[PDB]
Amino acid sequence: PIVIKFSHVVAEHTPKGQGALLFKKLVEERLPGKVKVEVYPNSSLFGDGKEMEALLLGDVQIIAPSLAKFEQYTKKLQIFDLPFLFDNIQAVDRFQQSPQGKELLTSMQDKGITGLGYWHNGMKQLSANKPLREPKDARGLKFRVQASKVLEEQFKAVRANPRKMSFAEVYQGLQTGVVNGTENPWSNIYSQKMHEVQKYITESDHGVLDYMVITNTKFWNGLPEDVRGVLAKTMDEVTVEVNKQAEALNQGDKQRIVEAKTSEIIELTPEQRAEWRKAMQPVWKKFEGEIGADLIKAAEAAN
Ligand SMILES: [Zn+2]
Ligand SMILES: [Zn+2]
Ligand SMILES: [Zn+2]
Ligand SMILES: [Zn+2]
Ligand SMILES: [Zn+2]
Repeated sequence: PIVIKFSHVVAEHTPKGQGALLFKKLVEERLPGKVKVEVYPNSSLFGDGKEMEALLLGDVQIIAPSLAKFEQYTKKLQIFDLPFLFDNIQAVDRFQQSPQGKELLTSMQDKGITGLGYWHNGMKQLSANKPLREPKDARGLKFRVQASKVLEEQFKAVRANPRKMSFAEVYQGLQTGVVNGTENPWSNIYSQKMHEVQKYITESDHGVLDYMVITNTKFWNGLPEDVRGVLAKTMDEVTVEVNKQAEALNQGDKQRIVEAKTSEIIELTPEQRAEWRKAMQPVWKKFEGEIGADLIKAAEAAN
């Protein structure tokens, strides 16, 4: 059979982990003996920084990186990293589905990559070993970020010291004090046990963690036309399922963190959240030139 390896860096009981397994389940039912899907979670095949290499060589067929991890291949996806750009997952969804949002799926056409769809995870929450209620609370802390210039600027804006790290290394980074805070949707906190080394989690919803499911164009366009049709339709069905259940998964993980009895959850007043917004929103100006001032304008319209 045609082998499709789906590699990713998250745990199985997460939006992306379930999505990859659902894709395997449906494809193997619909193309019996014609296509086999092998899923490699938790960086078990390829980890951060290395997966793009594998995809373009042909060592893996589908990956789904965070939208924040494409700056070296395109400058447009950085729009999803801008803090407080989207108020909720609804706005995110509306932008992704617009003509401009869909054109971004081909933003890496030149580099031999085909965008198959957007998968949601959820809004990011701040965590640290001290309560983060107001921007000043972050001063002097070391925060792990994904490999994004936008996210680095976000923390520099609150006088924190950002450190780019691969996802697989974050728990150890926090436990050893190399970093002392980070940002993550609830599901990544719980599934990587980061609540065990982060005493305070602030429900900031200050940015979005979402993915682009991608493949190698030469591989994908090289498939038998009939097989590709079924795979594309099946991926679209999986996207629906992932996206409808992501928020609920994250809420389940928030509750599992509460039940774990390791951390305290800080709720922000609308006013406190407005303070974070005022401190971080100036980062948008630094990236308008690369992203496109008009592209950013449309994203606001989605709100
Ligand atoms: Zn379950
Ligand atoms: Zn959606
Ligand atoms: Zn850095
Ligand atoms: Zn379902
Ligand atoms: Zn759950």
